[PDB]
Parts: sequence; structure tokens; C-alpha cells
Amino acid sequence: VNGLADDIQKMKDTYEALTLSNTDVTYTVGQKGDFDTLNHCFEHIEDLIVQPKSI
Amino acid sequence: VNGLADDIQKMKDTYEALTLSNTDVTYTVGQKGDFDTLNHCFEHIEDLIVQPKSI
Amino acid sequence: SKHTTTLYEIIESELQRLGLNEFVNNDRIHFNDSKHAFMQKMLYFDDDVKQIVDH
Amino acid sequence: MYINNGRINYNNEYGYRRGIYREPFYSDNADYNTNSKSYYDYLARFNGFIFELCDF
Repeated sequence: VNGLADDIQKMKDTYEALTLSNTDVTYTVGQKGDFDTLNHCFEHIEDLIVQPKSI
Repeated sequence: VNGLADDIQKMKDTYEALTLSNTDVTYTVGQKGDFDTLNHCFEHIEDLIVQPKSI
Repeated sequence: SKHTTTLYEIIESELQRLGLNEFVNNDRIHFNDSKHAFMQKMLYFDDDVKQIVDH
Repeated sequence: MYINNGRINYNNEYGYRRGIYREPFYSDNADYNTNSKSYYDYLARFNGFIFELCDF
């Protein structure tokens, strides 16, 4: 079941990265931000399949 | 659960874009390596749709 | 627990009050996580269990 | 030893009982203590509800 969940999450990440290449994205880093710490924020950016227009 | 796995496989087959991955890689060149010559290895690299995080 | 409760039941109740969950965790379900399960936590004497006992 | 072909299926080759009869693989001449919930656990559940009501 965990393998299936991992496959679902990876496919969702790939499609979200693909469909938002043209968009311009904003990640908020902080206590209430999208990411808890800066290093966690840039681990997500590194993992993107296709980088967007501007972050 | 087997039905869910079959659904995942069918949708991976139908949408080929979701198969893309940028995990790290290690192509070995030699007589019995992955690629026959160094030109082939870097010809295949330029053919990758998405460049992995490190090669 | 045929007459009165056990220490394990009280500690488990307080841990559940704290909001912890042993199965689902971070979107991957494990029946016996060995890291977030209430057992294998009061045996390693985590900080939460020590706070509960001191309370 | 081969993979389950990517599909999980549950089967018990060596089970305790086969229909009405009993298989010889496992033993029954053992007695285990069974510990159920006492009145204090009923009180604990009622106190949990009262705690939620107080929070509301």
C-alpha cells in the first residue's frame, strides 16, 4: 500500500511540475509558510521535473 | 488494492509523460559497460527529455 | 485491566491526547511503525512519555 | 522463490482449522490470560467526552 501511495504522489508531483512550467510560483518559508525551513524549500525545488518560469 | 495497482499501471501506460524521472544516474562506458563508446553515452544524455539531478 | 487500568493504558491515553497517531503518520501507513507506535516508544522512554509520567 | 507478480494475494498454506476439523500444525493445550476493560475505562471514555464538551 505504501508503494502504491508513493507511486501516486510521484505521478502527481510530475504532472503538477509539468503543467505549471509556464506559471510563476511563490514559496513562503517560515513557521506558517509552505516549507518549515529554507533547506526543505530548496529540496522541493531541486526535485521538480521541469523548473517553472520564475520562483 | 490489485485493482488500484492495475489502474496506476494503465494510466502510466496511457499518459507517457508521467514516467519521466530525474533521479541520479551512472552510465558506465566500456567494452561491457552500458554504452559502447563515450560518444554514445553523451549522445544518449542529450536525448533525455528531463536532465537528472546528477549524472 | 480486569479490575483497574494499567500504566500502559494511562500513558497511551495521554499520548493520544497529545495528538499523536501510530498508524497513518506522514501519509504512509504502517501497522507496527517501530518509530511512532506507542509501544517501542514507552520502551525507549521518549521525551513525551517522560513528560507524561512526570505529569 | 519468485515475486507475487506485482499483485498481492493472501493465502494460508498452514492454517489452524480446515473447515470443521482441526489441522495438526498448531497446538491448543495452552491457556492465555484475557484482560478486558474495567469500569475505570468506562469512566475514562466518559471523561474524554466531558473534556470535549468543556473545550466546545
